[PDB]
Amino acid sequence: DVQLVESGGGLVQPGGSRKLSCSASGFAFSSFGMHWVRQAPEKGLEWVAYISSGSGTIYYADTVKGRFTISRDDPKNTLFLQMTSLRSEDTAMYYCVRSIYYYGSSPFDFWGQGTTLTVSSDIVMTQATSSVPVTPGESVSISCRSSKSLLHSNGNTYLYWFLQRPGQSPQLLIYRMSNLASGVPDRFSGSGSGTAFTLTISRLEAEDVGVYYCMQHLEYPLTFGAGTKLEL
Amino acid sequence: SFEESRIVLVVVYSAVCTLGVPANCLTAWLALLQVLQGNVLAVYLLCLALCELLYTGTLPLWVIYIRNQHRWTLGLLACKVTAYIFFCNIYVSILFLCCISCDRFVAVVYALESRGRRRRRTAILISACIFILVGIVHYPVFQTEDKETCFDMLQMDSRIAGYYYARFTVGFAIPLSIIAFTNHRIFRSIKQSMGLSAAQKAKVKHSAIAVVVIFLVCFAPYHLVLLVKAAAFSYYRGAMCGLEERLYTASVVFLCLSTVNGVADPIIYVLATDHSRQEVSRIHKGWKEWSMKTDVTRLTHSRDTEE
Amino acid sequence: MRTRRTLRGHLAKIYAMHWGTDSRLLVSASQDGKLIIWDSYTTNKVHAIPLRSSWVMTCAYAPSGNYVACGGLDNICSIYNLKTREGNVRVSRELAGHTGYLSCCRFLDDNQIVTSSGDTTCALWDIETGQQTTTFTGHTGDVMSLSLAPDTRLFVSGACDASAKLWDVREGMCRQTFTGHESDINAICFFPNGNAFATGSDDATCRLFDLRADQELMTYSHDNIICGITSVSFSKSGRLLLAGYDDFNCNVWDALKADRAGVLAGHDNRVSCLGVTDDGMAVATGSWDSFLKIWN
Amino acid sequence: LSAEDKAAVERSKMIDRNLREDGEKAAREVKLLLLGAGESGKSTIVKQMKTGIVETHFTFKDLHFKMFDVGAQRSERKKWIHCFEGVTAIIFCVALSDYDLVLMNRMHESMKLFDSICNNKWFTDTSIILFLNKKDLFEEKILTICYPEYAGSNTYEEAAAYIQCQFEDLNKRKDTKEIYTHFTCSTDTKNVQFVFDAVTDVIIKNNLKDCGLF
Amino acid sequence: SIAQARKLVEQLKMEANIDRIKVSKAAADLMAYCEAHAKEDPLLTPVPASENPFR
Ligand SMILES: CCCCCCCCCCCCCCCC(=O)NCC(=O)O
Repeated sequence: DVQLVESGGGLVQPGGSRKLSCSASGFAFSSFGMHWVRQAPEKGLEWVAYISSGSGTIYYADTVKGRFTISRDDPKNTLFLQMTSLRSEDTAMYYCVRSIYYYGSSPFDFWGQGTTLTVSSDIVMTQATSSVPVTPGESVSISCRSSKSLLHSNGNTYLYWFLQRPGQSPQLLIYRMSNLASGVPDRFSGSGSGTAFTLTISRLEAEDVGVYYCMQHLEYPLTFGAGTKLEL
Repeated sequence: SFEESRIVLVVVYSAVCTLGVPANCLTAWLALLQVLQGNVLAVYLLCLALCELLYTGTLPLWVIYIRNQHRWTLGLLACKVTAYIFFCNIYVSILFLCCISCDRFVAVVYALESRGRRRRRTAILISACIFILVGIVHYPVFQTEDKETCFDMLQMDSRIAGYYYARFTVGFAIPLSIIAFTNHRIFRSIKQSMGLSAAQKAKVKHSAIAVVVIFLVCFAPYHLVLLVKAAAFSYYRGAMCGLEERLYTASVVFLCLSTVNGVADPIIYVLATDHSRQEVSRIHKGWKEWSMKTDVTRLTHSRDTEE
Repeated sequence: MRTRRTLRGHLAKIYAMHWGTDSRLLVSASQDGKLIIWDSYTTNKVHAIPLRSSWVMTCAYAPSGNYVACGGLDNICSIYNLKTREGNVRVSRELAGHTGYLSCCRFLDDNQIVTSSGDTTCALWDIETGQQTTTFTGHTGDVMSLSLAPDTRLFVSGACDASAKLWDVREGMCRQTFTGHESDINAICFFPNGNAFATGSDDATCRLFDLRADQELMTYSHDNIICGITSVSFSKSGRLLLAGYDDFNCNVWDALKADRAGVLAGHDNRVSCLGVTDDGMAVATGSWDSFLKIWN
Repeated sequence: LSAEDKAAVERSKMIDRNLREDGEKAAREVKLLLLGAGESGKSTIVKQMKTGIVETHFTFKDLHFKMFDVGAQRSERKKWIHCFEGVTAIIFCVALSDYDLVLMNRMHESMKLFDSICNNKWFTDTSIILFLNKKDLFEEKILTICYPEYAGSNTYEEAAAYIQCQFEDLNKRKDTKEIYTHFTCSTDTKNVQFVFDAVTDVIIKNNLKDCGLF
Repeated sequence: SIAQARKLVEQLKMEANIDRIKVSKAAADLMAYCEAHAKEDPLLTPVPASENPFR
């Protein structure tokens, strides 16, 4: 179907620079929007950079301004991102992301394997508790608690929820509060109000284990919850 | 003598302008509606309208304000603006008819190349580049001192006369060669074609000799009077008042015929092209239809009422 | 009754539009050779489908929204998957079983696809096999348009017959014979009751029918209406009949009385297509002027 | 008004950029309409140029050509003839030696097709180019079978002059268009030279139609 | 073309089982359909600007 393989995630000298790129094949990257998402080695996904399909709009994060750069290549059909001045915070397991954008599109649907890089205001969203012991077959609930309401003036919120399996590539479960993703069972279903949001996990079994995440798209800042382990 | 000739001249300037103005306004409106369909000549007639009548229609306003006998109540800034408008209008009108004829030549012989280059974006880029080139050419006119008079400054100093000769060479003689070259190339590229008949050839030849000869016999003797007063003033810097009086009379009457040609450029355009006959006929029909001068239905109702 | 938004955004000769199931998206077909899925609110296109054959005269958006069908006079019917995993639009399978020109293709279902073609017949096609499960025949002339029921079980088609014939999709049987047209049927629409339908044609009259009655209920004719009808559509509540004409303008008649209810005089060029949203919220007009405009 | 809206704007602009480039690429191609009947020499014209309709694409000098062979449509012509309204030229091919064949001679009924296609309101100003076929055997055979009203010699040159003129004389409302009759020997080297000069004669008129002067 | 009329005319005799309703009751189906969907018809009952999304 689609292939996203990062190139050369290794050791970087502190404060240096190193070329990192996700090799791509098998999709219309020319018509697709791209993202990069970091993962600190213990806890926490958050967004890094976004390059548009037409390479016209470039948006970075608070620690991504200037010192990180982005670029692409359409005939070879891959994506580059250059990072300079790397430190302990800058070290993360970065994920190459593709994300198509229109009405009903499912952005952040696929990922790579990761960039293993080790050296040597903002909307606040937090999931309520980061560790829930469960049983394979009983229903549980987890809630990402934002700080401001997510409901746009047009009446439709934008809010995406994610499942990371234990030590492998994550998935997207439900996008914009009402729509389930492909390849995802109907037992997972999000819920909540326009300001408060909560998941309705029903009849879980032994592959739903791992950390769970929120994400929004009403404001460009994401800074979603740090995660929630769902332990057996 | 000089005062009565000038006042009767500005009176007939006002008369010529009153006979001229609705033609310029209607050609502006026709160009604006023709811009809706993508055409290089449409936007070129639009910017010809944008450089037409701005000084021409406002000239009788100052004429009926006062018959100017070199009286200067203003702070000279507005008159320098009017001099810039008129000189730049002459330069853009001449070089713009040159480049529309260049487009006609490149489209009648290099028909494969032209339709790629006949994008209206290329048209607006060329119009902007010609406008900024005319601005650079007109910059030393603003930088000239001895700004007592706006019409011409060849009387006192000969260095600014050399500046005027430089502007003459860069903006009159070269576009004359350009228009002659490209119009005669239109001539040969059409007389080497068989898909046109004699009526096509005759109509294009007559319209093209018409625009060339009106441009010649109006603007070219103005160039002649400019060069002859430059030469005479360079000789006799030191009957000087009488000779400059007669040169002033020649200059103002040559300005009258040049303004007649400038206001006649859309008139000659509409009396040359048959699409103008079709569009002016439907414009007349729409004017009557939305002005309600027929009133035939209300006449039917009226003869229904009285009986 | 006035234009709220105008979409435009094409190149040349827009032939057909079909409203999406979301009541926001619409598909625009053009003789250029490019198929565009539009969005009404943001006025920005969401998909561009290149065409192997430039000659198209009909388009189809599935009521599921997953698939889009486009055909042409090539005798080859193409159904495209919008939501591919790769993200491109790819034709699922070529469909060449007719001998004429594919005048109209619609979506009964994802698997069952109805196409009216110019081989004097209509056939029910499956994407999985590419063969005709049922073939509907009996029209003298070449079929140009069809109108599905909301149940998608009993549909009618019109040809160069001055007549319309219903069809039963399961057993491949003509259901009703509707006659009363004077000229060739340009377009036909179905009353979303599923019990009636009305049709207009080049004879400058729109005619109201009922499927079970098989009789003309009443005729919509006017003296100034000499130009022919090339598009018809209804309201979700009746009391209305959207109808595009050969006078370069649409018109609106009441479904019961047909007075001069709504005058729709926007397009400069001949209105090629006209459709009503599935919730009935808006009127969509399309024409060969490369213009798309929607009123309310 | 967020990342989703900004990204949607970029995709909706990138699509329009690719659309504009494809339209400018497509506009250079010359559209030609062939209306070849049975035994019109479709094989001959496609060789000399070298279920639905066939689209041939050929390049002459620096100008491409896309001719759309509408063959075996077996349908009413009026429902799809307006699809080719923007086509610059209409190519006609007629055999000349089949005047001894009545299925109502084929020559007479082929004139009616030309008569209908000339007087149509869609093609008010479209240049009409007609080509001929099997003229050599027409000389070999020939008059009384098809056109006894000529009432003259069986000389081929005068007979060909009679047939081509009366075929051209069928024009009644094409006074905007121009009938470009060419006597196709069916063995001549490049009869696209007739087409190239005729299509550039259209193009010379086409520019002079847009210069204002005609 | 004598055999061309066969499949044309066999189409007519398989159509003889025409189902029947009353044309006044057929027009009753028209009017009774109106008030069922009249609450969301934005042409005769146009939606106000809060419920109108076309602004
Ligand atoms: C324009 C070139 C022809 C020379 C003009 C001669 C006309 C005589 C006018 C005398 C009045 C002088 C008023 C000052 C403004 C002006 O135009 N001076 C020209 C001059 O001093 O000759």
